[PDB]
Amino acid sequence: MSKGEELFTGVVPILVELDGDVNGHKFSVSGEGEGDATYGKLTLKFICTTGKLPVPWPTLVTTFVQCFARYPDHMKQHDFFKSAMPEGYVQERTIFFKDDGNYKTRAEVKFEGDTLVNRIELKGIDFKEDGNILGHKLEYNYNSHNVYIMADKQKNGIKVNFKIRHNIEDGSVQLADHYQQNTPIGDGPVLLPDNHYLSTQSNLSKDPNEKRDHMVLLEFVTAAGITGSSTMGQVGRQLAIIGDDINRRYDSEFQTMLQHLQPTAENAYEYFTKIATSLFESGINWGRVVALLGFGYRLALHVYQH
Amino acid sequence: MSKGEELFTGVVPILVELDGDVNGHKFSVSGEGEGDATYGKLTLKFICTTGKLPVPWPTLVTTFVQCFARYPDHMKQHDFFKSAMPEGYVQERTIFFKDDGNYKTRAEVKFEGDTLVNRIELKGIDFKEDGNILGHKLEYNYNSHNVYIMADKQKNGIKVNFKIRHNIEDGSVQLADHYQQNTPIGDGPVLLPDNHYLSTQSNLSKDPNEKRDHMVLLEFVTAAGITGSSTMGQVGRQLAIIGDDINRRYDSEFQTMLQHLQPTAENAYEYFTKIATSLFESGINWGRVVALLGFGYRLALHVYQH
Ligand SMILES: C[As](C)(=O)[O-]
Repeated sequence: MSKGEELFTGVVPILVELDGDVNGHKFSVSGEGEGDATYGKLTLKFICTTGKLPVPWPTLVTTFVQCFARYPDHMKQHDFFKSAMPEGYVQERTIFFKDDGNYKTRAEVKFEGDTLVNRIELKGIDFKEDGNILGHKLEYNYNSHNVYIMADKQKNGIKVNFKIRHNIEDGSVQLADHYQQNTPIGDGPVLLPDNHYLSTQSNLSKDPNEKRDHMVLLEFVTAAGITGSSTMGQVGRQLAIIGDDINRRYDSEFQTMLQHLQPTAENAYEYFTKIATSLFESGINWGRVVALLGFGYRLALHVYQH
Repeated sequence: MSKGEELFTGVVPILVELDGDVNGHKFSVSGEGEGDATYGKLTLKFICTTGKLPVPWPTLVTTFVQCFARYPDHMKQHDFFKSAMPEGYVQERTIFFKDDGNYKTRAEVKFEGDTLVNRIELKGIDFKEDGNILGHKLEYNYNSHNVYIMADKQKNGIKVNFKIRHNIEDGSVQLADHYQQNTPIGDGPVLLPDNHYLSTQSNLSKDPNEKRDHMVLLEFVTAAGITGSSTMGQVGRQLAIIGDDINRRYDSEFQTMLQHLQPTAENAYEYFTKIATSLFESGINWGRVVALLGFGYRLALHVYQH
């Protein structure tokens, strides 16, 4: 584990600032909320302080603080985001919108007193005015995605990528390919993770009281893709219980089958093939494949002996 | 072996009587010939003693003495038919002609002096008037079939079934599904067999000197299915019955194991290795190796497809 992990034991208040320029359109956004890393829960409201948002709100969702992800106990040595605190880290992204323009972003995430703050710059270029983005054709919703993470040892951080699918109004999808890197601000030791991912569920809503153009954003974030030793041990013990049952119930049967069949080494493969064929001609399912496997095994045991 | 087995060491003379009713048409048939169980050979001539046979001769072939089957030496303890002699046995059949009527038959087969006699009653119902049986559309020939035999421990006899394929003159086929049971008449000890079959070749011809409506029937009958390659069909059927149990009993558990384990393609082999290690730490036997293979198989399916 790390020391920064300790800053996230409770609910942490969050502030966000963003300056944006997409195809020459400028805009600013301010955000507030709270993060609860213990339960991988994130609550945010954003207001555009410069008028109407010039791009659809959903395209800013990935841009609008992965240090709040819930890491299971067996994966806590892979939480780079919290290990880099409180000094913080820099988050850089390039987002390619298929058949359209791209965003580039730079963001500083660090503590300021008790508050986690995220200052962001965004420059978008090459967007078609008829396109999904500037044409405002995206639906006000969000799908779940996996955020895949790798260590970037030469840069003392992590490399990240994922592919967002934005629902479009006619029923189609607009892809946004995210390439991301996160670099520590402090000179202290951070944690480099094994490959894993963040599983992310997001929800977009409105504040009925809010006069400005805005977005209410709720996110659930959980680390996964690494399975602990306890689960592997557990599956192993299940298989053993199952294997002992299979053995007690069927071993002598498979043995007498081979006794009657009297295979030699020269006819084993042939016998096996023909047997597999009349078994499977009434159908194939998982258990039948397993019976054929146990038969194959006993067949090999049988020819190997003698 | 048995004592009744010794009644068949040489050539045995055969008499057959049949009284029949199909859809109200009555008729009688008398038959004579010889059986030589030593070489699995059977030679019979039948005369309709009431005029023209109201049904095609091929449909009566199976009804017209399996104690003449050649049982190979390594299988003679599986010969229920001969173990029941001379006291004899009762053979009952229901024969379903697909898309047509059925035959019901009862037959007593026993020695009387030096002669093996077979007395039979046959009743057919629900036969279509223009159909293949009453329309006399079967060809005068016969295919080879296997007669599948299993013990019937509560009835102290055997259960038997098979499916005959009758060639029809227009080029189609008429299936005749046989269900059969054999019950000892005497109180002597009979042989109850393991599962096996009789391979039956038949030929139908005429006597050029016979003016009455008649059939000459030659049959070759040999038992197999106990040892060697002839066991392959049964082993497949066993595996299918077993595979289906394994599937009913464990398919869902293996699925919930893989879902919880969340293997990726990149960690699949490692997870598998670790799983194998905690399984085998309590021991190895055949059933445990089978369970591991079953897990491995479903695992390769899960990752290879995603
Ligand atoms: C499962 As199949 C099409 O080989 O009977």
